[PDB]
Amino acid sequence: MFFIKDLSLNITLHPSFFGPRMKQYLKTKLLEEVEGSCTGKFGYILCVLDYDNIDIQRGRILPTDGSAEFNVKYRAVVFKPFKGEVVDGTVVSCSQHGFEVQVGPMKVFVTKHLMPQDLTFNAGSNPPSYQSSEDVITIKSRIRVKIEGCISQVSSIHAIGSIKEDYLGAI
Amino acid sequence: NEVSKDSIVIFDEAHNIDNVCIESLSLDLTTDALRRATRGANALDERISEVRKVDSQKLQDEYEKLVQGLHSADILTDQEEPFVETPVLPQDLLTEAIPGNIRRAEHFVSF
Amino acid sequence: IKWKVHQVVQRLKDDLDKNSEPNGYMCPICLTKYTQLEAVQLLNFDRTEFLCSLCDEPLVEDDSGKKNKEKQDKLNRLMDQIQPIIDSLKKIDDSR
Amino acid sequence: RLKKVEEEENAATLQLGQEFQLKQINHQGEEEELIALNLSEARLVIKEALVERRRAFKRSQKKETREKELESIDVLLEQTTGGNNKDLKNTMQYLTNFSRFRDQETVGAVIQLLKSTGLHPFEVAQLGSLACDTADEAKTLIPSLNNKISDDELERILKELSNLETLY
Repeated sequence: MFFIKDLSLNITLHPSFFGPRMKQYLKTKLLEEVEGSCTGKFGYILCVLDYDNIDIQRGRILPTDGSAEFNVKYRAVVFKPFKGEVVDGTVVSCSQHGFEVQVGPMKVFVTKHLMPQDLTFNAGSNPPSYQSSEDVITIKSRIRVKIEGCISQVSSIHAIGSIKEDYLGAI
Repeated sequence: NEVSKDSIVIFDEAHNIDNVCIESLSLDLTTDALRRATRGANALDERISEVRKVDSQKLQDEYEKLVQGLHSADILTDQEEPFVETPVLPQDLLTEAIPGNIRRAEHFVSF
Repeated sequence: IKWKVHQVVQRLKDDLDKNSEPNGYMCPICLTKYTQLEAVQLLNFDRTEFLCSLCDEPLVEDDSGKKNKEKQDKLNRLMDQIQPIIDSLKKIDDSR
Repeated sequence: RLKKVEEEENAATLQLGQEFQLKQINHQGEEEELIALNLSEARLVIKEALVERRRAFKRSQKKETREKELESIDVLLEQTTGGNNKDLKNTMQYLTNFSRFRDQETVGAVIQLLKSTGLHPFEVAQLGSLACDTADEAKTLIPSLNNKISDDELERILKELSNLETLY
């Protein structure tokens, strides 16, 4: 789930951008290298908070290059993909051995073993629908999936899930 | 249960009966007993898992009987005896329903 | 004896637990196994199959799902065979 | 340093992770409690940040209706930022799809209630991000909540939250 915290960043600036008006220039750079980004420690980084009164105020020239290093402190919103509780995600694409649920930003997959064996899956569906009563995979496809575990790696986020529980898959 | 209230009661040579009174409500805990409790709880848990796998009807029947809040005298007959005998005096017993937090068999095992 | 039987029991129990998991994949060109998650990160753009990183080979699924019940039965019958040892161990623990 | 394994699951029996725990310290030295958020609260504050930064850029070159709002903040986003935020489009679609209150005032009243209750922050944020009106069914959904809260108190809060929030 989404989180708010003060966070620090680490940014180089090329010496060509040493013009008289660089503070808002750095603010712009902070925008398109914070918004729309993913990591492992903080997950998907959504958007920034506290646009005014931001904390840069000082920078060091790197020794071997005219790049100037800056340290940026900022409030923001990220996403923290947890494990072990229910989300009602949506499914866009599917595979032969399970559907791939897109609960917001990431794409969580459920293996054909992680679906319950008494789920009456029919392979002759477009997309292959693992439905028993109501959880037919559609364009909407609100499926209550529980994240198994969102396995953290280098900055490309992946998760696993299952529906082997009452009202899991069922809304 | 089967004694007349207005009988005649006599006691003889119970001048050290306070010790019996003390041990009536005193208890000790040892490490090996804790180990046996862990092993028994694991055995009961795996038995409950097996029973839930093969026939959950008896477990669901027990669970709904606890939802109605029946007790040992309510369910058990005379020819069957309670396993855990009533440790406390009957004047101080609880007679209301089992909470839902321990009502399920798995809930009570985890408890 | 107790340590060896405990190790055997834990080994085979974790074998059954691991064999209850999805089998995984491998690339037979490099003869290297691949997990289900490693298949997930190695998919094609078609979101259908999985291609190897080095050999660029379509991932073929591991064969252990039928082996799950076989390892379960081997565990069961091995416990049945080892059961007199378990009973003697119980009587030994009764003794000093 | 000792390679410091520290295996930990995230749940609602105060089973919280280290990396985002409760008591931090902010950079000026003041104590930084954890900020967990509701889905409708996030739905409000993304709009608040968007209108704030949009008016900030209005000063820069000078010197709740969801169907309009998602596409409007989208075109505001590709006014300056890039179009790569398809997942961020998915996120505010998720927010407007399942956030328990469309309007700001119900969320504000709920938070005004919770600032007096003093409940557990991540617990009540998970409850607020969830969109349900059935306490016992929620306890069956999450056995962590089933173990933590009494169903009577859960429903006595859930109904006085449920009458306020916009039902779906």
